[PDB]
Amino acid sequence: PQITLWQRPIVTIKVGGQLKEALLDTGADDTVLEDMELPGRWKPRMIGGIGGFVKVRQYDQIPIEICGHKVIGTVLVGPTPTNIIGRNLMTQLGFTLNF
Amino acid sequence: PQITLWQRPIVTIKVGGQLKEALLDTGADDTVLEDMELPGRWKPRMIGGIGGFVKVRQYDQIPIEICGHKVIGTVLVGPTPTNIIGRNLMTQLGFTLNF
Ligand SMILES: CC(C)CN(C[C@@H](O)[C@H](Cc1ccccc1)NC(=O)O[C@H]1CO[C@H]2OCC[C@H]21)S(=O)(=O)c1ccc(N)cc1
Repeated sequence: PQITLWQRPIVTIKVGGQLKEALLDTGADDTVLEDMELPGRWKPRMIGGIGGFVKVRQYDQIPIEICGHKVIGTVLVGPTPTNIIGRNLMTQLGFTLNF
Repeated sequence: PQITLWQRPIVTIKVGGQLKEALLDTGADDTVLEDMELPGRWKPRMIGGIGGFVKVRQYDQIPIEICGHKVIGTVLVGPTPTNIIGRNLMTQLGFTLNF
């Protein structure tokens, strides 16, 4: 499908048995979700956003359902203005930018 | 053209007489560039993201060349860690996300 950008490109995700909304974010290398419970162990990760650097929780190999597709990969959990699906998972979906 | 997301989608822009590299950012509502001077009036603004908020100056109706194409719109200028082309300008090039 094709998604224009007059409004935020928000999609429904299913992660950790929870239905949420998230921003398709080509400016994000990594996927960052607001605080939630995920299984398994996490490791520390520091990410640099527009406001500076933040400690987040890195969970690896996490199943997420996005746009009718299952992806599996690294999900960072931490204080973010909004859930963001970064390039690590958008590539799993085969997203490209087109003009 | 079609731009991959395996790497950050960076493109060359021309703005304020100056050539720069910028991140195509579907996750960014507005275009924000690293501190520079732009002609005309501006209004102070705060934008929030991963690390918190940054204070920027908002210039309206600023001409920018992106991917060889001339567009106009709002440009926020401030202490962002990188130049970001937001949705407000990407729409004007008919940019879409496709999968
Ligand atoms: C958090 C989003 C809702 C908004 N951010 C846009 C987003 O694309 C930023 C854009 C961005 C890009 C680089 C540096 C700072 C901000 N990326 C980002 O925070 O990514 C972090 C998560 O993965 C990592 O990969 C890149 C940085 C890390 S934002 O930069 O804060 C932002 C907010 C408002 C406007 N107008 C413009 C930009």
